[PDB]
Amino acid sequence: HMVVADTKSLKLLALADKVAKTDANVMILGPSGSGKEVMSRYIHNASPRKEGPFIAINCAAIPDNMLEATLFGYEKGAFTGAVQACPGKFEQAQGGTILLDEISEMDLNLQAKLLRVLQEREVERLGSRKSIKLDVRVLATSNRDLKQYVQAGHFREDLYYRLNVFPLTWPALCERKDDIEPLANHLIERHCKKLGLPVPSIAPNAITKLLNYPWPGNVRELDNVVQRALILSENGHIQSEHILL
Amino acid sequence: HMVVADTKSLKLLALADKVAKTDANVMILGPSGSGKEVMSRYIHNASPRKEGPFIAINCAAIPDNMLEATLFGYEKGAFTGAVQACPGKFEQAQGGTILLDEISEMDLNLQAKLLRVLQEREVERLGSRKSIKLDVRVLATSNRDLKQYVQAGHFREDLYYRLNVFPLTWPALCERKDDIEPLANHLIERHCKKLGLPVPSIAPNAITKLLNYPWPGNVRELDNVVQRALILSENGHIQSEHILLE
Amino acid sequence: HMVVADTKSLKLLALADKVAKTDANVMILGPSGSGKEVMSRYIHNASPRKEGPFIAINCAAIPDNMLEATLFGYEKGAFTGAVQACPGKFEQAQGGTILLDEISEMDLNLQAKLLRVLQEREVERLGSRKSIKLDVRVLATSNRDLKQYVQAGHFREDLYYRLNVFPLTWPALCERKDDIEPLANHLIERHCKKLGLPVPSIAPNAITKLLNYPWPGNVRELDNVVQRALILSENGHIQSEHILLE
Amino acid sequence: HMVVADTKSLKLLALADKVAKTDANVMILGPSGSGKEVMSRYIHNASPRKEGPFIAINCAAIPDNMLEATLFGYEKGAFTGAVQACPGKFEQAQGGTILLDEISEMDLNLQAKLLRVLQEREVERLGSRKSIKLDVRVLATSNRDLKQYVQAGHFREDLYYRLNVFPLTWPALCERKDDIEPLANHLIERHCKKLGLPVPSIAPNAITKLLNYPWPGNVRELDNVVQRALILSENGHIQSEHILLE
Amino acid sequence: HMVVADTKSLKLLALADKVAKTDANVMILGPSGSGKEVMSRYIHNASPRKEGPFIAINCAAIPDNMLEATLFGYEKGAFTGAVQACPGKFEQAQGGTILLDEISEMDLNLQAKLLRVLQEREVERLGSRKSIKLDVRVLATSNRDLKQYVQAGHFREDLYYRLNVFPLTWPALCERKDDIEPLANHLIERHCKKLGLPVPSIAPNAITKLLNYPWPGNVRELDNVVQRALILSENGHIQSEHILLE
Amino acid sequence: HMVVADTKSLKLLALADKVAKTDANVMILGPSGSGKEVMSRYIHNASPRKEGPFIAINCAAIPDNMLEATLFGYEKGAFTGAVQACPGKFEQAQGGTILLDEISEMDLNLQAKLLRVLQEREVERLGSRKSIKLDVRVLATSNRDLKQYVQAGHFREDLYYRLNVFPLTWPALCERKDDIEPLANHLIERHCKKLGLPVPSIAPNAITKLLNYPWPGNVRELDNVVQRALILSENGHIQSEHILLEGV
Amino acid sequence: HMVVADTKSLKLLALADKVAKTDANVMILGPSGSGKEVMSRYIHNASPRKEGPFIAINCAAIPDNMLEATLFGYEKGAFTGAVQACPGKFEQAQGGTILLDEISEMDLNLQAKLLRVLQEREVERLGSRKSIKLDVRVLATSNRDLKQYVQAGHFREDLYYRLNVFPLTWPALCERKDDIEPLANHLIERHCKKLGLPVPSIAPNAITKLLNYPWPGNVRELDNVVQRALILSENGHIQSEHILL
Ligand SMILES: Nc1ncnc2c1ncn2[C@@H]1O[C@H](COP(=O)(O)OP(=O)(O)NP(=O)(O)O)[C@@H](O)[C@H]1O
Ligand SMILES: Nc1ncnc2c1ncn2[C@@H]1O[C@H](COP(=O)(O)OP(=O)(O)NP(=O)(O)O)[C@@H](O)[C@H]1O
Ligand SMILES: Nc1ncnc2c1ncn2[C@@H]1O[C@H](COP(=O)(O)OP(=O)(O)NP(=O)(O)O)[C@@H](O)[C@H]1O
Ligand SMILES: Nc1ncnc2c1ncn2[C@@H]1O[C@H](COP(=O)(O)OP(=O)(O)NP(=O)(O)O)[C@@H](O)[C@H]1O
Ligand SMILES: Nc1ncnc2c1ncn2[C@@H]1O[C@H](COP(=O)(O)OP(=O)(O)NP(=O)(O)O)[C@@H](O)[C@H]1O
Ligand SMILES: Nc1ncnc2c1ncn2[C@@H]1O[C@H](COP(=O)(O)OP(=O)(O)NP(=O)(O)O)[C@@H](O)[C@H]1O
Ligand SMILES: Nc1ncnc2c1ncn2[C@@H]1O[C@H](COP(=O)(O)OP(=O)(O)NP(=O)(O)O)[C@@H](O)[C@H]1O
Ligand SMILES: [Mg+2]
Ligand SMILES: [Mg+2]
Ligand SMILES: [Mg+2]
Ligand SMILES: [Mg+2]
Ligand SMILES: [Mg+2]
Ligand SMILES: [Mg+2]
Ligand SMILES: [Mg+2]
Repeated sequence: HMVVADTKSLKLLALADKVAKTDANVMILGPSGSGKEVMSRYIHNASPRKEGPFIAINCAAIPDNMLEATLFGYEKGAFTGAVQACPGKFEQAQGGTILLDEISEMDLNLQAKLLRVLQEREVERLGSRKSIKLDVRVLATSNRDLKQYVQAGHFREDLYYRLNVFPLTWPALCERKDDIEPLANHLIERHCKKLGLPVPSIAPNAITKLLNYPWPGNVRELDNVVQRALILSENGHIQSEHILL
Repeated sequence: HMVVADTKSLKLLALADKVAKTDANVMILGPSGSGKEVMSRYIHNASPRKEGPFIAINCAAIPDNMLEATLFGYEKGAFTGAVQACPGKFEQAQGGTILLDEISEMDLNLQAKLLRVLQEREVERLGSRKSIKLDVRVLATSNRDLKQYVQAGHFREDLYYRLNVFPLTWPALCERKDDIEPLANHLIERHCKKLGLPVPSIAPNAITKLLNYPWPGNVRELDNVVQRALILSENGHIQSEHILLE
Repeated sequence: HMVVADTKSLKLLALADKVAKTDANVMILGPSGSGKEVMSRYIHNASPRKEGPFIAINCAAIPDNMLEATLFGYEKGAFTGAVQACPGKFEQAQGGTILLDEISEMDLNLQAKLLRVLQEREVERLGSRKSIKLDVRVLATSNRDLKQYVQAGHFREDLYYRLNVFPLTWPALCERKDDIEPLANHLIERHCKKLGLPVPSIAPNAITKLLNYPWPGNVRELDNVVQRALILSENGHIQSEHILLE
Repeated sequence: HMVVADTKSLKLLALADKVAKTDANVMILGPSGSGKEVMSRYIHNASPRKEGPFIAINCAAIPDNMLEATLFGYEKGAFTGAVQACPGKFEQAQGGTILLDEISEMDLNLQAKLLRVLQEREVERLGSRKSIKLDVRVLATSNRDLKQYVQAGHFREDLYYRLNVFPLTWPALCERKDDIEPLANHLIERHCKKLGLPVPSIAPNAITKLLNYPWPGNVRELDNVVQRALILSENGHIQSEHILLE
Repeated sequence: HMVVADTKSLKLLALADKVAKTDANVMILGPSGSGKEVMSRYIHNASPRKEGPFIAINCAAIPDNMLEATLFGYEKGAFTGAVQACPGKFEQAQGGTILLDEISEMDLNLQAKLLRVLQEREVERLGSRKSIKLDVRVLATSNRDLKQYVQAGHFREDLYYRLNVFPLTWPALCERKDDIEPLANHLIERHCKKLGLPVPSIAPNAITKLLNYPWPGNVRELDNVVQRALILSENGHIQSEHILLE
Repeated sequence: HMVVADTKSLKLLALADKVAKTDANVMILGPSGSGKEVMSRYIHNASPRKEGPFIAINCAAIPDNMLEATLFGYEKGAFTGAVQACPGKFEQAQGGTILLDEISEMDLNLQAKLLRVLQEREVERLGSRKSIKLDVRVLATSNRDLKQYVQAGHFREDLYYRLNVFPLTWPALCERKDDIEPLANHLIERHCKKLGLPVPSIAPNAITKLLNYPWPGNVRELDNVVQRALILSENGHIQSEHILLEGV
Repeated sequence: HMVVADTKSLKLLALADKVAKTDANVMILGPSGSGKEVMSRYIHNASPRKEGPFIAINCAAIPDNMLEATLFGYEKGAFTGAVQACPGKFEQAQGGTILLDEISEMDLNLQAKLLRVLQEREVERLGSRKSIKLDVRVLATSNRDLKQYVQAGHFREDLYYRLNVFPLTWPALCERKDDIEPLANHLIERHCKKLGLPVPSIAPNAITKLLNYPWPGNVRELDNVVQRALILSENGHIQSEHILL
């Protein structure tokens, strides 16, 4: 469930609803913790593939450099430690959507293979010469500017244009201030639902405190402040702290 | 299919037509996304070999450092990782055309080997002294200035001459604006036909917006702009953006 | 047992009691030797998991680069050296508390692995695809500015926010001086009980000497001074030394 | 066959004919595309050894660092990868001529080996102790200044003298312009004969265009311009291009 | 046997007597050859562990890496070369004292391991998951300055405080000139007993020569001078030479 | 055999005759192509060991750094590629003379082993433990100043004194012009006899041309010029080429 | 046989005589070609161990950096290439004297191993746990200022003192020019005896040449001149070449 109240955010929402009906690649941009991931999940559920699989892979969080292995999958003995066969992420997303979180940090080599997959609608596992027809909708996410990455030599131009037909950008939280109260309430309800507890309320004062803070860490940071506030138990007074904790 | 409308592109088309009749090596130049690939396909379809195989190998996209192994093919156990025999690209192009896409990414080592293939009209697979006679027409493309690439010592001179007997160059898309509107109509058409959507038209004011943009990314960028316009939806108007998305 | 006497430490204590009640990640900050480890054990014992296991891992003291192996455990064969299967730390801390001591020293590869565990509440050993459900409360300590570490690119930002919902910070000893005497007495006592020696007191002049020193090393340095003083012998007078009375 | 018309070339030719009659080492110099290769072939055919084998090895074109292996041959086992025995090029050249194309690319190690072969008129394969008696006339070419190479420490002086008893140098094409018209016709003829067609002719206007170009690529570049002209089609006219068009 | 005569040394000996009876870690400092080792042996004999083993391991004289191996011990096949099982130094020191000579030279890695042993009073061999309970008194010497080493990033702070509860420091020999005559006689004596010679005396004038020299190499240098004097020969008489001739 | 005509070379020759009679190590010095090699053979043939083997080894010409292995010999196993046993150059020179040509090129390590052999008069092959007794006279040449090379730390001092009891130095060819014409005729005759041709003479103006050149490559370069001359052809006139210039 | 004439050298000789009688470590210093190894043998023969073994090892002349292995000895398979057992130089010195020639070029690791052997009077071979009791008198030479190497960090201070209780230093040949005529004569005799030939005399003329030369390489250089002079056959007469000609 995605909270949208600010008029810039409704604009975003209506853009997203448009692409979500289609099978175009969606590039979801925005600063840290600004909600790129809930947007990607929103588009899947808004899309005609809603009932199909939703597979995510964070290319910025895959240790041991198993990014290529995770993506394409592999056969037993495709490399050191390949002790078994293993389907790629694309295989799991058949008939649904795949989310490439942070394609920016994918290496050039891997970008090449990914491009071919996008061009061919096919994929082979590492160690395999057998092709697999894909019916997969593609979403991607980036924290960097891909254009600048292309200009800087770290990203392929052709891969760029393919992934960026329809880019969606979250404004930073301080640019869409009307989202703050609705978001704050949501995060409170969220957390309290988890713990069987009834949701408390937030003092006007506390709300004001939340409104006049620029939120460098955006909605992630807000969520942090909200959870903190609940520990200083259930309400919302000046139980909000940002930078004097 | 290749659209041509601008009289610059017609002169180019005319040149391609001349050389396509022959068996000469064709080098196809031009900026990124200007149509080097679709040109090379036109030359094949125009040539006496149109019914033969068209094999493309993109040196600028061959991952895992496999350019050599892909080009020449390999026998089983020719290197660590070669679990099977695999014919090279020239073998596949037997009786038709091979396309060496972005040959400037080829290192001096492989350049030497290619030169020998072009000289002897023969190739051997890695791990084999079996000499395979070829009848393969050669096309190539480059995003780089091959001439200066030779002077910088990254490309062999003798190869450069074998490859540049008949160079064809695409103008950047903004140097040939009469191509823009028929290209947009073409891109829209093929996108819609692929998706199975009825194909709409572009409003005149939308056409104007497209003509007064320089297209840094050329036809590729135009394709991108046009697919974006379609999503914004069917019958383009001011659903064109390039720098002001917002 | 944790000695608290200065009003700063009392405010800190009351905050600890607040989070202990909950299952929230607690981050413990403060200079070297200021009590971060004992505060961790305090929170576990104040928590409803106090009857459960307390498991500690000093990420800054795991030699032979076994920090990953120690945390997650490993099947036999997982790496050259792994002669046996071995349970990870999260495993041992099932139903209780794990303490991540000096978590800032954990590299970015490991940090990502950890994030996964916090996000999923599941862990697999090195060399295994077997996911193990965790019911484990997390505490972490750092004597580095984790906010700065994120800015230096040495620390994942998302990991940071997950670990810093409720940061608790020990002031340096020199800015909670009402802690100094009770601590000195505490350290003396526990050292003497341990050694089976009678425990002596401290003379007022020695107390004044302790209060007027800045404790660069904090409570650890105080413990040092006390133990040295006891060697010089029983019933401390100015038998205190720091720099330079030696 | 070799086209000679300029008096500089004719002077070359007379010199070439003088050495051809002998068994002297011959060093063939001059810029790129100026005919060093076709001169070496001429000398061999003018020599008493013309019925004998003619063996070229281009040291600047042997991929994979197989230069040592190619020249001396090898036995199975000799080096990792050598799956079989292989005769060297000197062996093949028995009773005739060998052409060491671009000797300046040989490393000092190989140079020491070449020197011993020249001194002793025998050779061993890599991996073998059997010396094979040689009766082979040596020709060589360089694109680089070898006397300079010696002074820069990159070429052995003793080898330099053995190989340079009689150096022959091609003038650049621009400084023997009487060659250009006959070469161009020879090249048109060459291309046409290879394709069954009759030779076209060159309009006086086209000749003049050819004559007032400096040919930085020498005869190789001229060949290029000739073939391009033939694709542009069969009666040289304004079908000649150099650096403004194609 | 340790000779003490200067009031500074006597102060030092009294402090030594105070720590000897305790189990406290002792750190012994001082310039080179100033008697750090003999103080170690003195503290042991003065301790209630006197009849216990006295084990030394100088980390500044251990050939190869090893050190970790010789300190902790190893099982067979614990690393390339470990051909037999070997007891560690700590193991050997059971019930007595271990002397970690020049601890400054341990790398951070091994420091962490050492730190674990001190905290836990347990050691494992390289290769074993089996920990051995220790009852070992610890001594250390260093040539470097440890606090500066800690500030340099080369020595762990926690290990430092643990090892440095009671640092004992030898003044340079020139700062305690009353030790010189009895040391001179003691060294002669011990040298002559060992060689089975009568022990000579030192003439008053030779004593003056010894007192008015700075002793850059302290007692070691003195031993050197005194052995030299004896070669020059018996009852010493301005048979004393220092650095600067004969 | 050796051509000597100039006053300086006759004196050098006389010095050679004195050592040749002895067993002393001889160091032969001089610029590139000035005849150090032919001087070696001269000393061997003038020595009482003339009937014995003359084994040479050019340390500046042995490919694949198999210098040490070639010197001392090796047993099957000593290193990889040592699929057989092989006698040393010292072993082959038993009863005769060994020539260490371009000895300035041995790495310091090889110098050490070389010193031991000269010290003890014994040699062991690589991978062996048996010392082989030696009766071998030693000759050495260098392009470098070994004195200089010692001060640069590239050449052992003790080895230097052992090899330089009696150094003989060829002056450059331009410093001994009376050698030029006898050499040129000797080089022609040698070349023509080998190829089975009549041997031509050199016209006086060709001699003159040859004398007024500084010969930076010395006798090697002379040999070169003279072989070029015979190709341009018979009875040498000014078919003499030197630099650029560039005739026929 | 040593041959000493200059009064500087007779002082040297008297000091030598004094250490020889003892078992003290002797450090022999002096410029290259001074006679350090001549003196080391003189010390052995003057000592009570004169009937025992005299084992020399040149640390600056051990190829294939086999110095450690040569010193301590080794068992089969102690290190690749060690196809057999081999006693150290200390072992074969048992009951006599070892000479460590050029001990400055021993590395720090080996120095530590050397210190241990001198402290414990024991050695064990490479690849062996068994320690061999030693009764070996130690001599050593150095071309370098060891004190300075200690200051430069290349030589252990503790080893330096153990080895330098009694340094003997040769003056350069030019500082003790009375040695020059007797040494020259001794060397002519030497060389003539090895060849089985009558020894000739040197013209005073020639001797004067010998005394007015600074002998940069000392007695070894003088040797070269004398041998050279004799090739310019037998009767030194200004068959003397140095750096005049
Ligand atoms: N519009 C929204 N409605 C509801 N929850 C939201 C919204 N935006 C953000 N959140 C929540 O706030 C946090 C934002 O994190 P996230 O969706 O991961 O943003 P992000 O841009 O992907 N961060 P990252 O990729 O690490 O730079 C998550 O806990 C979301 O559940
Ligand atoms: N004249 C044309 N007619 C039709 N489609 C065209 C034309 N020119 C370019 N395109 C399309 O534009 C896109 C760009 O790819 P391509 O045309 O082959 O350019 P390119 O020069 O090879 N790009 P690159 O090699 O990556 O620098 C493709 O989708 C082509 O189909
Ligand atoms: N409030 C306290 N009550 C009792 N003991 C304390 C207290 N504070 C510190 N100590 C003791 O003094 C020493 C301080 O150590 P510790 O708790 O490890 O601090 P730390 O912050 O974790 N040091 P570090 O190693 O830099 O991470 C230990 O012996 C503690 O047991
Ligand atoms: N005199 C000539 N007569 C006929 N063809 C010639 C002549 N000179 C050059 N050519 C042709 O020009 C081209 C280049 O000649 P080539 O013998 O390769 O010169 P090159 O100096 O060896 N080139 P390179 O080795 O790369 O520096 C070939 O096609 C030759 O056939
Ligand atoms: N007080 C003392 N009484 C008797 N002998 C002493 C005394 N001090 C030093 N020595 C002797 O002097 C020498 C050097 O002493 P030592 O204990 O080795 O000093 P050190 O400081 O530990 N050397 P180092 O660690 O290398 O700087 C040894 O021979 C000792 O036995
Ligand atoms: N005096 C001479 N008599 C006869 N032939 C000579 C004479 N001097 C030189 N030569 C010949 O001219 C050439 C000179 O070469 P060489 O004798 O090898 O001199 P080198 O000093 O050893 N050259 P290098 O080792 O390269 O510095 C050889 O071909 C010799 O045979
Ligand atoms: N006093 C001497 N009496 C007799 N022979 C001497 C004397 N001094 C030197 N020699 C001889 O002259 C040479 C000097 O060499 P040596 O005795 O090895 O001195 P060295 O200082 O050890 N040279 P090195 O080890 O290479 O630095 C040898 O040939 C000695 O035999
Ligand atoms: Mg993300
Ligand atoms: Mg391309
Ligand atoms: Mg800690
Ligand atoms: Mg060539
Ligand atoms: Mg010590
Ligand atoms: Mg030579
Ligand atoms: Mg020596």
